[PDB]
Amino acid sequence: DFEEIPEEYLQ
Amino acid sequence: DCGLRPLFEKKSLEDKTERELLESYIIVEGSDAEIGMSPWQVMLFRKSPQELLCGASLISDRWVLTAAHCLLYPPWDKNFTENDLLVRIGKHSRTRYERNIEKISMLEKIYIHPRYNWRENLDRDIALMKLKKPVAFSDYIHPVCLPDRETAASLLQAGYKGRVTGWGNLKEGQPSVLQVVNLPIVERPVCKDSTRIRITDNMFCAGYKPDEGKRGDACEGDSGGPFVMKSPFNNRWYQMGIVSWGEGCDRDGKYGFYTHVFRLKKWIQKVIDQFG
Ligand SMILES: Cc1ncn(CC(=O)NC(C)(C)C)c1CNC(=O)Cn1c(C)ccc(NS(=O)(=O)Cc2ccccc2)c1=O
Repeated sequence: DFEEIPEEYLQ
Repeated sequence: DCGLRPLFEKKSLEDKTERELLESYIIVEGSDAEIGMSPWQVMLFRKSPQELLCGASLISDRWVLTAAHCLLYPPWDKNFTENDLLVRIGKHSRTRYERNIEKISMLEKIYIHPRYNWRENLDRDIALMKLKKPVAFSDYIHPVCLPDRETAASLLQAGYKGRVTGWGNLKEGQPSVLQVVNLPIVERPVCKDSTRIRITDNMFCAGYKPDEGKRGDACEGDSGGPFVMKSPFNNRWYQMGIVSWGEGCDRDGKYGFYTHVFRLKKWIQKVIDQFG
């Protein structure tokens, strides 16, 4: 149920 | 500046239950945290899938302390490396992306105590994480103090209460927001007599006796988080323990076990000064 987070951090 | 909370000590406002702690100085069954109550609380977040791994704590702008079992535990094929996780600081909500409030960091290096005993009783369950770049502190992000021999000596006494926080299970449903619970430190004999596990001096246990009435404990999800105490001498919060392990959660006759931070401080120091 976790909200999506800025893709910038995922990279 | 450690241990002085922007929204509390710095404004001279006491939180709703810190007095209970002070009065003893002679997460299951906890309550919702207040905003800014634990500005050192960190969330370890796995990228894929996106999930809560463990709790952790900010000890400076570049370092985070957690339980080594959060990253490495061969019995469950767990061996997370740098590029597998993210550190989320400044949070109140478990699942929401708190835009403009929280900060997300990537890790440069993970350091696990060379003598962490995963093969037996989780002895020396501690690990340090070096963030790629310093986070800036704010009202919701501030580091906790690590104890000195004197503070440890005077506060870590049976009967004295500490505080545990985390977004872990509420029963052995996960909470909407950060949970908190205040627990008394238990006599080593009593800790020893409650389990078949070999208890070392690098650990301490906490919780209420079955006859004491009150209850509460940490649980899955909570591992890696801090057990803190407020010094009646300088009014700062110090992290005395790291949520480690337990047999179930809130079971009567059982107690939670924590990594003894002071006992391992020389390793912490060694790693920090040798690696910035
Ligand atoms: C912080 C916290 N408070 C209570 N718990 C336990 C917990 O959440 N149990 C479930 C998930 C069943 C509710 C926790 C989590 N901590 C962990 O998992 C860590 N953990 C691990 C890695 C292994 C075994 C453990 N509990 S146990 O094998 O008995 C006894 C034990 C202890 C140490 C080594 C081997 C076996 C345990 O607690």
